[PDB]
Amino acid sequence: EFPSEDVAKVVYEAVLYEHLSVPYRRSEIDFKLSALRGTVNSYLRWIKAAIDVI
Amino acid sequence: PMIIRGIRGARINNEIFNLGKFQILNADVVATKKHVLHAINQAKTKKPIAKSFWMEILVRASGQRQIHEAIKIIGAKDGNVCLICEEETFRKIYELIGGEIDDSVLEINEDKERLIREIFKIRGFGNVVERVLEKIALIELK
Amino acid sequence: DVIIKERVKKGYRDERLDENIRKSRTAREARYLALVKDFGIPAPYIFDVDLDNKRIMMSYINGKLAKDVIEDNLDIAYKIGEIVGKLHKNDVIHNDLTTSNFIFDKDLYIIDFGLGKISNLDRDKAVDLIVFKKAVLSTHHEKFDEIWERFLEGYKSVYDRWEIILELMKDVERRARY
Amino acid sequence: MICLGLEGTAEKTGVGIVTSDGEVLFNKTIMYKPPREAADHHAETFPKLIKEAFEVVDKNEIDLIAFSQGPGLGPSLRVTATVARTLSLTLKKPIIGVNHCIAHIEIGKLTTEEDPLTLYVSGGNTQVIAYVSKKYRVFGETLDIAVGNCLDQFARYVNLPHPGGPYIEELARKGKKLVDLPYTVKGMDIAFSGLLTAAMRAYDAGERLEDICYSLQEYAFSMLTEITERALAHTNKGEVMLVGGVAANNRLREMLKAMCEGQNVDFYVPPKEFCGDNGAMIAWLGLLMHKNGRWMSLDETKIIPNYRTDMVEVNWI
Repeated sequence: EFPSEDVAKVVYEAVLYEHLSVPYRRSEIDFKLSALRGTVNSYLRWIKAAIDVI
Repeated sequence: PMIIRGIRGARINNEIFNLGKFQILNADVVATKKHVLHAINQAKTKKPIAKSFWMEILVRASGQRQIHEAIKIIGAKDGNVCLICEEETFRKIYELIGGEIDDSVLEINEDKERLIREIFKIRGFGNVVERVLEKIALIELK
Repeated sequence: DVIIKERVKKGYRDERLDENIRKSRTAREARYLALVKDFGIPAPYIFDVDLDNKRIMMSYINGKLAKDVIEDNLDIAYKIGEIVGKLHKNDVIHNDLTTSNFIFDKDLYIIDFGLGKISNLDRDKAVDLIVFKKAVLSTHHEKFDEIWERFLEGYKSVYDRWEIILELMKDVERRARY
Repeated sequence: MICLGLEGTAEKTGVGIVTSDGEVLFNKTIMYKPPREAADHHAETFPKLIKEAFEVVDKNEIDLIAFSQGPGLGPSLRVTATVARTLSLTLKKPIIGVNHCIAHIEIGKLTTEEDPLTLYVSGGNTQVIAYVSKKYRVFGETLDIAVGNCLDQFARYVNLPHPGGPYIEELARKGKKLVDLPYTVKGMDIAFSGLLTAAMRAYDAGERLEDICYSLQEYAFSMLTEITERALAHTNKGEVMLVGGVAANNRLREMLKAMCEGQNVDFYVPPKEFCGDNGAMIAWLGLLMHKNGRWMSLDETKIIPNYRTDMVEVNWI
């Protein structure tokens, strides 16, 4: 969940671009509006960085 | 200028060493006057490998560190010989050892070339005389 | 004719190691420029050597350098391939191959061998192949593909195990950042 | 018209603000202190640095955003690229990707003196670079390890604090006896892995630490100097330029100066802040390309972890 919808939309528009620059994914991942743990942590880091840039 | 001569059918005699300032080589094994000139240049300039410069010439011509082996490879034998010395001494050695003076005994023929290649283990592509010069020059190594 | 080559004492470097490296390189160059002719490779003759003065006097060859005419006459690429595959087959690992270490007047001689080394390591041979590839790419990138192809054709002609090391070459070429 | 540039190709997160006149409206960096990744440091630091940048100059003032596309690590380039994209979108201002090594060369050229054959030596990247035939090519480079990387690894083994550049320099300042280690120079290339291994063996032999450090620095800087000489002869460059972090060493600086004086050429090193990985270089390079019409889009701002200096297009020259 997010505090609102606009912030989620901006975060998605900022991170999904980085997501689509890596074709080979370890496993299916839902991204919309042991390797798996680390990979998900990586996307969480991306989303964080993106939101705190603002 | 040092005197180098090639004598055919020279009567080798031991007591020459007793008289004693000269060096005797196998005219067949030694390539040509270039071999002798390279030996003298290396003996004079580069660090001598032997106590006596005169037989240091022989060691230089042999092309390997060991001496007695230089003697058996290039040391003179009965008949043809190559004498390296400094005029009157040359005449005395000619009179004593004997033989016939022949500069051609130092040149290279097919048989001489095959002798040189077998003796020096020259297994490669290149002129024989240049290869022996190079082999002697490479003595400074290892 | 004959020419004299000297390893001058570059001031910018330490005098001790400077002299040490000059002596070592002169000795290696002499030894390998001599040993190269054991394999039929044309090369200058080592008329005289001086380790103390670091002066080596060798036969002078009147021919254009490989880098000067290799592109114009691609056959020199094949000749370089031949006289490098001869080295690799004989395990004389030239560590600093370039298109300037060779002269072409009537036959392709190998002039310099300062950094050469004897080793039976195919990995080293692949590394030196990459070294020559980088050198030729930098000098004549416009003809890297054709020159490399002809050089490898010569390599195949003279050397048989080429493919193995060539495979190794690819692996060494894959030494980058993920 | 001014630009804000981000450097994140390595452990250094650098934020700079640079004008078109050539001045530097602001500059600052943070060197990641290894105990996370350089990418995490970039993510956690770019916010603070960018806030400081707005503090110095109003955020509405910066007309361009530039980021170090590469070469460099993967995650670090990812973080810098995403941060730059977020900045550009939030400000609705153009975003541009710059070549980090070319940024080093260009900041050095701007902050000192023209077309300097540039020995870029750093803790993860060593190579000689030069702008020839309309492109910046590598005219020599390591094969296994980088000179700064080799020195740093030697430092960790000998427990020298990170970084070991200025530390190895000071330990070599009092060295006289030279240990024997391989001097690998393949054409215009080097293999510092052999040197690092030989130094490891020599240290394992109980050699004096000062002597071994002096020997290693002499070896490495001598090969760098020799390939720089070869690349100068190849390119006839009018001046050497030592850049990257390892430019902090006065030993290397004096060897290069001696070489260049011997070759009747000049040797340059810019300020300490600019030598390392700074945001000012990224800003300057991005604005350099923007001044001549380097229009980049969102789709064109992917990371290039192996970005080669030959992969760049240059018009600013």
